Amino acid sequence: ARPCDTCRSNACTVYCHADSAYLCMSCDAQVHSANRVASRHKRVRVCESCERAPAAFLCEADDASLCTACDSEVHSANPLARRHQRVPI
Ligand SMILES: [Zn+2]
Ligand SMILES: [Zn+2]
Ligand SMILES: [Zn+2]
Ligand SMILES: [Zn+2]
Repeated sequence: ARPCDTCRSNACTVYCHADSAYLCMSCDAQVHSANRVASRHKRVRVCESCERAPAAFLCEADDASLCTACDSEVHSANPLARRHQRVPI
């Protein structure tokens, strides 16, 4: 999986595109609270499946946010899984 890029000790939970880095939540809240410009970064969640990527879709049934690839892969497996209605972040 992926370690947090500010502190390499935790695992990343979020992705900031502007900073182009994947963070854990304490780093996330630290880094973008520092100033009013970091404050206006917009940050999306890392995939809860692969953990190495940013999430394109949310699923309520899977209660998860996943990459395009992993979103497609989770709901590829079953007609059952395919029927899940996913929505973008
Ligand atoms: Zn961290
Ligand atoms: Zn940022
Ligand atoms: Zn994924
Ligand atoms: Zn689903």
